[PDB]
Amino acid sequence: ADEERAETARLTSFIGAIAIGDLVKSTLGPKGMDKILLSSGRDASLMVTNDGATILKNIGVDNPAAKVLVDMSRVQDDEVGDGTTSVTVLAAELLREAESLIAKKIHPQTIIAGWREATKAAREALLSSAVDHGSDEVKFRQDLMNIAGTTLSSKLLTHHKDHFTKLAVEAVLRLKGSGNLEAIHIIKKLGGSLADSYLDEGFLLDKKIGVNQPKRIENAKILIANTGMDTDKIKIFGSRVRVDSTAKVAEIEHAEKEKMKEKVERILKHGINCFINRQLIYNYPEQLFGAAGVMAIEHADFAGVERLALVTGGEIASTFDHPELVKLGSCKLIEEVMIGEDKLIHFSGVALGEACTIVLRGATQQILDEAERSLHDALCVLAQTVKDSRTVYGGGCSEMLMAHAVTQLANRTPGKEAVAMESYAKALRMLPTIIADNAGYDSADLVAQLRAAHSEGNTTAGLDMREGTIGDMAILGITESFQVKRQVLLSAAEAAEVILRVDNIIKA
Amino acid sequence: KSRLMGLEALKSHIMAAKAVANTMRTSLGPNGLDKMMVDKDGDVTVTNDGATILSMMDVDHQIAKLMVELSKSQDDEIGDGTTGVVVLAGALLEEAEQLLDRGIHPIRIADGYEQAARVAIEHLDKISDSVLVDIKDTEPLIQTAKTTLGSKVVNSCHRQMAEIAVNAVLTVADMERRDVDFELIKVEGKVGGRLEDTKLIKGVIVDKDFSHPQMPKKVEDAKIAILTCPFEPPKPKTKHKLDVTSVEDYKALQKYEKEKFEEMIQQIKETGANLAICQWGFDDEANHLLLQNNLPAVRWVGGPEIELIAIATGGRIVPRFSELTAEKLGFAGLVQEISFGTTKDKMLVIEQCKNSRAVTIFIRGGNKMIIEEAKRSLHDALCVIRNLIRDNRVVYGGGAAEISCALAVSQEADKCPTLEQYAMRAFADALEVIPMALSENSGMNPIQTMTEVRARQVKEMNPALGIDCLHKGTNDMKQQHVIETLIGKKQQISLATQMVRMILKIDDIRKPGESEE
Amino acid sequence: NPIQTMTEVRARQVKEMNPALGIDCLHKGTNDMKQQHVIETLIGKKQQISLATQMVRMILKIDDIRKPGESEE
Amino acid sequence: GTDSSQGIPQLVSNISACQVIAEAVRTTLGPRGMDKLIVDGRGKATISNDGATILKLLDVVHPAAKTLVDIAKS
Amino acid sequence: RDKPAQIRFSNISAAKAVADAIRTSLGPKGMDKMIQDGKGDVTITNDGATILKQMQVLHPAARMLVELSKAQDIEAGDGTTSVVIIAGSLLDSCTKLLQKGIHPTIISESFQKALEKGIEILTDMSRPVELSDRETLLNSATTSLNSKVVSQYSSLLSPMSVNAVMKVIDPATATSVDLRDIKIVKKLGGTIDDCELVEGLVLTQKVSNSGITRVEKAKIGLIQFCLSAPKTDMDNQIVVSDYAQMDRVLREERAYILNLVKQIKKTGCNVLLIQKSILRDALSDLALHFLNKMKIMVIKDIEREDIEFICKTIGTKPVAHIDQFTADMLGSAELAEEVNLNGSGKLLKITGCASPGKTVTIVVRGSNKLVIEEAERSIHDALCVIRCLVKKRALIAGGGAPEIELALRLTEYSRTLSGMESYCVRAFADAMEVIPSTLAENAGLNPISTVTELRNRHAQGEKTAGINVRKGGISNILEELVVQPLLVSVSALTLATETVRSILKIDDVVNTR
Amino acid sequence: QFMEETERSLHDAIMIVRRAIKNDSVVAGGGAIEMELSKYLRDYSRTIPGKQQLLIGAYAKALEIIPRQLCDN
Repeated sequence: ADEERAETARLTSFIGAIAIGDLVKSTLGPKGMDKILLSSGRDASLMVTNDGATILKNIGVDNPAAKVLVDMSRVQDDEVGDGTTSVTVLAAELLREAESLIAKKIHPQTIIAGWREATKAAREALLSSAVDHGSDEVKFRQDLMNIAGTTLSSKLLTHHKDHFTKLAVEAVLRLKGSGNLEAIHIIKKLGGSLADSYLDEGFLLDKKIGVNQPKRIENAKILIANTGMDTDKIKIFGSRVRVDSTAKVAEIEHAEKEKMKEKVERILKHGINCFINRQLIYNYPEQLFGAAGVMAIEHADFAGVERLALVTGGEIASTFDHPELVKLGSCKLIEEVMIGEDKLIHFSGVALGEACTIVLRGATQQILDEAERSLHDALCVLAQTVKDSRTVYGGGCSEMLMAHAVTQLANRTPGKEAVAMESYAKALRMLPTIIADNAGYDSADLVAQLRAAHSEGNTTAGLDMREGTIGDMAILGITESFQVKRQVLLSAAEAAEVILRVDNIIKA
Repeated sequence: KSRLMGLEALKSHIMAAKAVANTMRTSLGPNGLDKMMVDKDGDVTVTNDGATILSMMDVDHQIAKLMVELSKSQDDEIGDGTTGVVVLAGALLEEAEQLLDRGIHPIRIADGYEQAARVAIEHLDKISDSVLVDIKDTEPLIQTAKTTLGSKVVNSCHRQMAEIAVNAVLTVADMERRDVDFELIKVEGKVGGRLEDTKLIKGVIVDKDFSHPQMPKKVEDAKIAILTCPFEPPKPKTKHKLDVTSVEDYKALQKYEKEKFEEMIQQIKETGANLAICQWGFDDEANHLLLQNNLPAVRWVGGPEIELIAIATGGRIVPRFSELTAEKLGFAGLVQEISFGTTKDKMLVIEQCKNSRAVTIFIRGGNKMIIEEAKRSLHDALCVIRNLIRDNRVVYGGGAAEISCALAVSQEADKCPTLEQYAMRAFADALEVIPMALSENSGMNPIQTMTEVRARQVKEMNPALGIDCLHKGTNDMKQQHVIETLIGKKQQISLATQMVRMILKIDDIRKPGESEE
Repeated sequence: NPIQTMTEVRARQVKEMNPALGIDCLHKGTNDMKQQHVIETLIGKKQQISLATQMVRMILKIDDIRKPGESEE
Repeated sequence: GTDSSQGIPQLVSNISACQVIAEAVRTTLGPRGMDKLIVDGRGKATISNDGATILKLLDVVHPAAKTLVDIAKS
Repeated sequence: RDKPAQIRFSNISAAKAVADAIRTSLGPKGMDKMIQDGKGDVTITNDGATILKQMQVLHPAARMLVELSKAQDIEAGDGTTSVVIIAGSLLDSCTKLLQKGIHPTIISESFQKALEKGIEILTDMSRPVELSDRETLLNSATTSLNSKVVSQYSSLLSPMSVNAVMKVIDPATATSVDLRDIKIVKKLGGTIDDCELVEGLVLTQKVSNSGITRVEKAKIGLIQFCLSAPKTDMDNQIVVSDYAQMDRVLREERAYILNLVKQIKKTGCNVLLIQKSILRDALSDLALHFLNKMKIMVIKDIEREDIEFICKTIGTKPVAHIDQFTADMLGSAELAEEVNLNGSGKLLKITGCASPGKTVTIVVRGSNKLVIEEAERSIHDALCVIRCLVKKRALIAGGGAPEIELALRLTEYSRTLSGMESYCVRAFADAMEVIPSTLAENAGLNPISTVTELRNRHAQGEKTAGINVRKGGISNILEELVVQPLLVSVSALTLATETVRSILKIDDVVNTR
Repeated sequence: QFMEETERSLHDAIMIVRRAIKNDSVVAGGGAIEMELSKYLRDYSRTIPGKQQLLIGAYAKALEIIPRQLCDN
């Protein structure tokens, strides 16, 4: 079939990542113009997305060039965090650099090395202005707060960020040596609260508990089981095939009520009153499960039992056989707490400890998700805060400063590749450009003055571009782990350079 | 369809074979530039490997298929050189153009290139023709397994990839027999490993592990029960295949295979082989029995693999559960599942210190292309190594031989009064693409870069020093450890010139157009 | 940036009144008309004032936009 | 219906039909006698220096081309 | 790319474009609109409120307004055209200042401080009235029952609009009076003078026929179970190959169920609300015959509205199969009342049930939905009007007339802001006074006399006065019987605010694929 | 791609070696006789003609074109 040559392979390389790189641009740096996601192709929707990864897969990523940064940026946010928005823009900033060098016909080798060369030198330079805010654990808690402060920024959350700051701080604090991402348990629901993020005792659970069965339980010790039925039990008797007539199509459904009743007895051999069958039951089952005295509580969470398998000293395993196979979960009070017209069976009497369940009650499931990545990134980057107390100053205050030496380097350091390294030290400052003008400031007096203001050593001085100004990073508290700065480059660093040296595309 | 002849069919042949060389000469060498190549399947493949490009390449112009062939020839024996013969083709191809444009006849042109290639491959013989044993070769092997694995992107931090190859061809085939067995060398690789994860296995690693580790995870030396017999449904070819829905036959069946599989497993314990490899392997019901029997044994086995378990181990074949005898016992040095430190990677090495007839060189890596990168690393490394472990005959690359070859050819071209005096000298001309593209791969101006080597070869008159192949700043070949099997250039040349020569001998094209498949 | 720059003495216009100061005409880092000493004949400004609306007042004069085939001819 | 043609227009076309075909084998047959890659099908690509094979491979659109095959094939 | 340029206009454009032809509003203006779609299907449209909800719009920022149209309904129920008409007014300020090169975030910033300035001056001109005072509840609703569907009927509805609230209203000033609070249920039959305030939780439902309970002391049911019977929930011992066997399975069905329907009654049930779903058919209709014969109201596959209110206001839970009897979790009921007025409609009246201190029910009756909706649409806003007074007290004039008072007063603060936004804040402070002029819009020729007269004379009403757009002529618009609660328009500002601001946030290229 | 051309030598030789077996009477290969014949024939173009020296000349020359092609190819 097809053999593509470099020009398109390079230009399509240029356009797509640039085309996607400017999707979140005005949403990047500090907040400029936001980014509205219009979905006209697959549905009809009005959507607001400042997230690359969101924006990535929503719009068609099928541009093979876009696929690169779509992948690379996605991987980066998935690793170090909040890297997608970065990487998507960063290599997009990069593509424009060599594009001139490509236009200048600078050897593809030259731009590869020089950037990657300068990629070290800047992160090298990024290593210095990286400053430990976490030496003292309370200052580290304060380090955890400011580093989480730059993470939760720029997205859309009303009151939510305040719960996640301390929590990304607290997930680290109680765990001793890492943050709690999994010990934290994400519950995203619509409750009586248009904006809430709070701590969940045990983990809440949704159901309407009606009919005869007592709707509360006391002194719960849970028998943890993954084995059970829905309309047909898993056992020797769990299958019956009989229809000879049209009455039988009616009769075949009645014998389904035969299969539920025999397990209702089986929970009584263990005699255990608190038993999780993690598969659902209905009211008519709740009618039947209320007769025996051993209740089957339906739809028990896996991670919520893992939540319990953490603190309770119990076990999360699969299937089930007898009470000693999977250790007995225990919760002081399993209760049904009604949120709105609907009631919620709530596993409680177990509060935080080794783990956390976090129930977010938003006005929308939309507001519930944007806080997760905010949390998820603030969790990981505060786990980066753990080992490295270093926070290098945000608002691209590193970028210009990363660009400072590399500029000064590129002149000196290469006697050729300054083309790339300057271009490197050039593109680093694009992120400040797109915001500082979005800020109302003049980026020209930002990327370079404030650069040589902070790059010559006032690093707290940085972008407050939501005031349209230079701003004090430590004072603004706008800073994030030095570890969040490096790899988002290193991803984006190769995000560009791949398609740069890609000179051909074969197509089946 | 139409007859196409002469300059018509010439410029027919000229397009892709010239055009295809371009992406491959931009991919030439490690400094050769990668190519993202995306199917209509949604696939994406980033390849600076012309052999992979040609594989990835479905493009038209049957000649552009014939290169997909021609690289694979040199790919197995010589290893590296897959791409260069292609980019050398388009070189001497366009080189051939203006001689016909001169009026040098289509069969005048080819042969001038051809005999001049004799001088080349003859002049090639002057670089290093050495021959050494494996344990000496490993040094020129790993110095080349620098280049090969490295031109395959990260030899780096590996003599593990380098020196298991030193064993690979060595164990499967002798030094002097020179019979190509990469077929006997099992090049195996697994995602979820590491490039820093690479292993030589002289026997066979079977991914299937013990039914239960509660059963012994070490079977003693040999005592492998070769079994082609169902312990699960053996996809049996005779009958209509239906499971039963009734509790009546649900009970009638469950007592049935508890009797046989156990007495099968006991018959295996009776055959005196404490590992049962089963070409139709183990479901759980037989495994409870197997566990209850306390017999170490192997679950589902690939059909030919239990045979490959035979040869590679020298294992004597017990065909079927009907043939059972305690005398024939398959060979395993030790039967155990192997976690390398990569636990998601678990194979059962049948590890033969006695009879090893298939040597598994097992390499790992983070992901698919990664191990593939490492496989074609480990592939052509050994393949170049196989030459050098057999005859360690090294030309130093990057155009250092080209001038060296282009030199002698050029004058000797003039020495030949035949019309090909031009063509033979025109031959020596297109050799210069080799440092050329590499120069521009390395990002250098070739026309100067190459005559450096010329000025070198004007002085040196041998590849030793050279230009940068690795773009390192030390312009060297020997000293840059740019080390290429002297067989391969002779291979690579003869491949280019003669394929083209028939392309040049074939001027007569019946196609609906210039090119076709 | 004018709107920006205009916004400045605007704040002044809310802060102060009729600034003898002002914005840099010389493009001086400092903004006055005092520090700039940019001051024009309080005639001439109003003399200038007299002109502007007059033109608009001129373009309206009569109801005749017609032309014989002669307008600018 | 039925088609027919006579005389010089046919007769020259009679000899015009033939002379087209003999050029397929023209420069062929020898050491410097050329060689024919003749692709008469999409994935079917055939190589012969002999006429009869490619004669068998090629389409004969003329009685001439038809009458020629055996003659060379003879 | 020039796309963010071209599209942000195209955003503003087709947003404003559709929205601009959308101003015929407030009075017999223009000439009636018979819509025949891009698929060629005849619709006859009018009275843009519905039209706003009818509104079928290509382009997203046009679709933004249909939302924005509905946004005003539940926030107010009044001035939905307002938030729709003024939507262009913000969209106006965008381009002109975008032309000006003002960074749209500054323009986006320009919306809030304005929205901070603007709604305040509306509250500053607001006319205080109460949430519980039946007269202030009357008058606002009166003018909102004056030009709304029924007036003569509103004379019944206006007090019920008020009377429903004093139940629903929590003591004195309280955040209160939602749409979930006053329970608005249509009743088939009667008329609007048969529309009556029917207190507490009154569940409109389809009860099979009669012979039913109209009798006191219901146990109001919520039942997720089948009566377990041959061909209902219980196994049929009889297979049918035969007409003697086929006639056998229904007899054993119908002969069995007769015991459970009484046992269903034996809880004291004059209601069992069936599960909305089917266990097989769920409850056999042959069963439901004898359930009602024991005077137990059954709506099979019950509508969603009863299930919640009965679980909400009454607080009813499912109960065990009456083979197991029940858990007595049937909510509080002293009556199941099924009334046929006109002889029409079947109903469940539950009085003597748990109630929050809210959930007054209005049972909206009429010979057809016309008469029903006649009352309904009128009383609903009259509630929603009073609801607004509850949610936000005082008052403003009807039809954006007070916005011109704001425009004058605000533009000063816009001016005296003297900021980057002040310009924008001034530009949009002047985009209000258009709205009465622009509602005048579509009717006629020799045209243009009143446009700025629809403006100037208000501006010459000092800042306190202007033409009444509802009633006509200049007065102090805020209370003329040209009125809407202060809450109504301050939302229209907020509602249209970020919508248009979202347009300024549209950049690069988005179609999700 | 060089291998095909090799064995056709082996295959051709046998065929013509066998051909040398089958008819032992053997002349010079490579169109040696045609030119002679071309002469020998249009020698009749001197001898034959009342007319057909043309035909005998045209007959004589067409011999040569096969090796002349081999010459020219």
